[PDB]
Amino acid sequence: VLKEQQRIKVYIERARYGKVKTIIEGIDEKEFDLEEIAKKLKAKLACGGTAKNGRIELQGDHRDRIKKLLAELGFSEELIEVE
Ligand SMILES: O=N[O-]
Repeated sequence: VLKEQQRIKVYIERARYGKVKTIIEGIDEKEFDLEEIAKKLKAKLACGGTAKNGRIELQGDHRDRIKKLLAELGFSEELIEVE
């Protein structure tokens, strides 16, 4: 059984003009290149976004697809909490 918390958190923050953004927090920024992971997810979703301050930010609400997309990048789906 899993011996850690649901350490990759995915949640929504407000953007302007009635839009929203998806935040992915908890990917180890020391070990992995969050800029690169952001670029990959941006390309898969054709959306804007950035990596900053230890988090990835994506334009729009991508909670519907984020577990599949992070699993395409090898992340364990049990570590991912979509909030
Ligand atoms: O972020 N302004 O909704």
